[PDB]
Amino acid sequence: DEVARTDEWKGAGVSRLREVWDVQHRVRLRVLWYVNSFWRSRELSYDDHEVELYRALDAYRARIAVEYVLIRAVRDEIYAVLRRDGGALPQRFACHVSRNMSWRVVWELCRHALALWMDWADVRSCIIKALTPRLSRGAAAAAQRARRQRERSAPKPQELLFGPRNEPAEQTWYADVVRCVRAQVDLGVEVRAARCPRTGLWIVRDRRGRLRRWLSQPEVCVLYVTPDLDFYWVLPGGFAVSSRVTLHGLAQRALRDRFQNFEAVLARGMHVEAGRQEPETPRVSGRRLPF
Amino acid sequence: METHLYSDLAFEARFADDEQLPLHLVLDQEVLSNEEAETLRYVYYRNVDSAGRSTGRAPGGDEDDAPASDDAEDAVGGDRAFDRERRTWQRACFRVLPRPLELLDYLRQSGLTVTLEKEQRVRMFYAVFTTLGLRCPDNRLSGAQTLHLRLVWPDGSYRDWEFLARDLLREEMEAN
Amino acid sequence: KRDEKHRHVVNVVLELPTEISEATHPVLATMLSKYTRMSSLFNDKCAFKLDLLRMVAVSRTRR
Amino acid sequence: AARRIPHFYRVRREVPRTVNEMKQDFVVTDFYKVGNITLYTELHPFFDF
Amino acid sequence: LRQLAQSVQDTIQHMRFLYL
Amino acid sequence: LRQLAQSVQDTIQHMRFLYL
Amino acid sequence: SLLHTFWRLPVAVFFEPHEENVLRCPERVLRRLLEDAAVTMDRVRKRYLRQELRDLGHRVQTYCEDLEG
Amino acid sequence: VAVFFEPHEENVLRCPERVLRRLLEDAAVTMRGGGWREDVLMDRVRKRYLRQELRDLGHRVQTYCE
Amino acid sequence: DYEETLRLFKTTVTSPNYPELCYLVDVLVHGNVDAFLLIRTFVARCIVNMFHTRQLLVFAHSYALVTLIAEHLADGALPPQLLFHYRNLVAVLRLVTRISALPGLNNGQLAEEPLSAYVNALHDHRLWPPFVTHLPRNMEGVQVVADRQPLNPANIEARHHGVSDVPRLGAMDADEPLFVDDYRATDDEWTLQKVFYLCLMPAMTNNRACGLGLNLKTLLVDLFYRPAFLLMPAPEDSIAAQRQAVGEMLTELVEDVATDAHTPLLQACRELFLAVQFVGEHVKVLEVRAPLDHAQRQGLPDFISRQHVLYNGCCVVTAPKTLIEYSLPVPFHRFYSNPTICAALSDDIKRYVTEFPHYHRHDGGFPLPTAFAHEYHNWLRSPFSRYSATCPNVLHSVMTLAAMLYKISPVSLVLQTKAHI
Repeated sequence: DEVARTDEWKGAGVSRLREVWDVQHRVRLRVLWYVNSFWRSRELSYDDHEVELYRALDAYRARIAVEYVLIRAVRDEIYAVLRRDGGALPQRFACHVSRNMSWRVVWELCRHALALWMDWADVRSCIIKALTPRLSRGAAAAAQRARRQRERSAPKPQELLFGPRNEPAEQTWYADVVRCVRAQVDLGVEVRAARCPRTGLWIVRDRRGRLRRWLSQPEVCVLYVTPDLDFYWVLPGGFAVSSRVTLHGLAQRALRDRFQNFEAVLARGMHVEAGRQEPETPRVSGRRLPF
Repeated sequence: METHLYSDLAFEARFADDEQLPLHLVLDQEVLSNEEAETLRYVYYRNVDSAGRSTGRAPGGDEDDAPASDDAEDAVGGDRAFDRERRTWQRACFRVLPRPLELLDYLRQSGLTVTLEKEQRVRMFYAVFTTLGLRCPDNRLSGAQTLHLRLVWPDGSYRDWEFLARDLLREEMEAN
Repeated sequence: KRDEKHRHVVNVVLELPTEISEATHPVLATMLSKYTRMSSLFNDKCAFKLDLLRMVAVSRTRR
Repeated sequence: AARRIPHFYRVRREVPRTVNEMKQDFVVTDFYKVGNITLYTELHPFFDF
Repeated sequence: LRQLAQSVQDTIQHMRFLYL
Repeated sequence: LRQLAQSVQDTIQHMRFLYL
Repeated sequence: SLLHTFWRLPVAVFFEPHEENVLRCPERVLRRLLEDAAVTMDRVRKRYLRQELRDLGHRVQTYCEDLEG
Repeated sequence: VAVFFEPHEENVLRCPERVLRRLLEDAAVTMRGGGWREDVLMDRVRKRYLRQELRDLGHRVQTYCE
Repeated sequence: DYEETLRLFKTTVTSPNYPELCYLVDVLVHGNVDAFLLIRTFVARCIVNMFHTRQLLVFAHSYALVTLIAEHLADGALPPQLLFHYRNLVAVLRLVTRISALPGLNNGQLAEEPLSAYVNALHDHRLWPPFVTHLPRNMEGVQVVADRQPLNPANIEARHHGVSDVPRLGAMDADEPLFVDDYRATDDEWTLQKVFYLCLMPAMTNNRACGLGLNLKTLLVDLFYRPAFLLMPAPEDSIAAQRQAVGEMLTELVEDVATDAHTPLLQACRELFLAVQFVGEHVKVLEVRAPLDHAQRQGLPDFISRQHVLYNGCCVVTAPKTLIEYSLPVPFHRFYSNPTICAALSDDIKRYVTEFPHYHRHDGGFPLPTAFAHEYHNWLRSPFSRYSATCPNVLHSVMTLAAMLYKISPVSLVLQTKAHI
């Protein structure tokens, strides 16, 4: 009888159940240990010197710290350009203002909101979420093509009179809303934005088109980031300070290890055609009989 | 249950090309919510080595150590960084049981014979049976390795849990 | 010498009056050994005073 | 929280009124009338929307 | 004869309450 | 035994020094 | 301190909340918000390390106590 | 009745008479070196692993003494 | 007929002259039996003397100082009418926990849970009485969170009494460890405590009770650091001589509330002083995260119910006018959050209520802090505090606070349907 490995696998049973935690002690998942695995019959050696654990903890520290050192770089850039201009900032966002108004207290509230936002930074925030489309698959040719289409010459009448017809006035902006009447900070916020054609400033609405109405509230402050990594930090009254976010003091494979945007493969219920309207999810559920 | 045997035999048959070792897991309500476990598309693991980067790259040196330098054109390297980042993950098998159960009584309701030292009758509302791989470079194995569990839902979002190799084999490697 | 540590933890941390001392109080003289093997919390006078309180409270019971 | 509870009232700004509070200041017979605002919240006798 | 190690068993959870 | 206990305690304290 | 505007003469407003935004803050309100924002605001690890050195000395005193038997 | 100003690209809010800019620079340089909010996570996991291994030393000193 | 004991209960919880010593005597005990046994003759005199000088009845504020009074003082220490009052109170509690479940239809467990734990949540172990002293025996489908993570690991709790345990007193203010009494509460006593702090007290206070915590570590070391305690035998020249002996804070308290003609003042102070070693900890608020039972987990499986509960604390009814500087209030629930008491204790609460005078209401409109304002995740929502605002002070109001807690589960449906309710 050439008896199968499956029956001796089951009848050999499982030795013991051992649970384990993660490093941050957030999840706690359990591990089985079957005796009839081939894990036993390879005769593995095992050892852990402490210097390797120290280097492992340092590498894991870097992997956790890449986001917060990016946020610290953002704060340093804010303070750098705020020292650089000399304290005089323009209004880059459309809001009607009054002249007789106390403005030193708005500066105090702006410093307060800046310290509060630095206290409550997280990996689920503006710059990380705006960075995730930049790490994608077709980002290189898309940015190259947008650069070439931006840097195209003035068209001659030949391509206007016989060539093909020519051709994104709104942008997908990401926002961190902080607020000091309640010390409530709001992290993952999406804002549709474009220019006001009557002037040269920006108009910020919802995806529904709400005309986002926190800018008139005197206590909030917002951080805006654009997909081309342009930077904005807007105190009430429409005045704001601008920069570029600088990530050049950071490694590349750390940025791809941490929050590189995901690419999916084909499972059941998915179109082998690329990009049609898919049907519903597979949805293996316990409410129904599982069929 | 049924995926653990198959992955055991698969890692046995694939052992000489990569010396991965099977790691049979169960996840429950302490990890992810039932709404997340009902639409869980697939899992992902990666045997990051002890001191450095990962398994899916060159051992010494690469072209990903450079700064990103804040450019628009090749914002992070280009497509080759995407290929290196996609290559380093491996897809583990996947089986989810979205009904409440007890693990030992489930395995005794299947053909297995659990002989635990004392009745640690664990109860749960939904059991997803996953099975990762962890590498040994030579036939020895360092405890300073770490894992990266990646759980993917079809919207594109994910979650990541990480834990070392030392706590995984704190007693079971010492039991052999 | 243990005398300097005993007088330190009594006169600076515990702040006892001079009429009660380590000879007339047996419970204090026993627990000085346990206090002297602890070095921190010598800003925390209240916890040590409460420990002396609970020791003299547990001492004078008929059980 | 046990020391932040006198620190919570260091503001002097109120919280807005919750919806489940707003469904209780109607009497038995006006609740079906249009003067109630929260009728788009009451959907099911087993849940709160 | 073996309480001498129970002493350090006491002091380690002492400093666990202290230091943590 | 006793020397084994003393040596394993001093070596484990030496490896306790490599957390902080 | 106070702002510096481009257009010299002021303009009255007629808009709605659903139209373009405007800063209209009464003075006691901004004062009270400044009060509420103002009022809402290691070497012990080296201490633990040095006390652990003292525990190391206590432990080597125990090692010197145990081997004499 | 209400009076206001229409926004522009040439209206500028000045520095707050450099009496609040200096405390802005103070808050800039008092937090260049401090809590980085990075090793706080390392602090938590080191404290927790240290507690774990110290309790393991307790189990070892309780059983191996017998 | 239980009207006289409930009339005494209403006139003794709304009376603003509660003996403030009897507030602090609960945090000395936590319902520990040996802690309570050493205060036996003290609370005997503190019952009968305080009742006969003032017609209100003592110790209604604490649950544990009722059941233990009813069982451990049944040896004829008190005149029998006060014993009959306390026995009538615990009999009311036993009556209404009989009425909460369905005694004619509750037999046999169902999916590792009792049949009665689905029909009414008062019998459900996942519901917690908001002033909890011990830990419940059932901790299977619940998570108990102190700072960030559940302490379902059972290794961040331990405590011992009378062993000079200094570092827990040094870490008394701390929050990541807590120190339980190493006695689980049985499910019968859990049900009874749930009834007493969810039905009886709020319906008989009309939402005017409140919860405060005593910063007791600094409170004992300036109350019992007199040399009359530190030098004690294992005098009485004048009464003011004994006043100067025990100090002024004690004789402001124990001037009449335990002063018998037989035992003098200093002996009564020593009688109270003889149980300091059951000190407990500082008051910390505790989060109870509970997924629903499988009868209700058919719908909304991602829902996690929040339940903010109080540990080592005291549910008061009056403002402690002598302990004003070593106390802190904790409004946390829609019950037990009365802003008159909190404004008389705290200062910034008083500024907040004299700024917003509309929040002086008792029917749950008083804004809890952001940790506690999770209206859509508690088990007791706004109509409970709405009903217990205008409730009458009759026993049927207690029973309709009780039977307003039938669950909505299909098991609850078929159970209360089959009894034609």
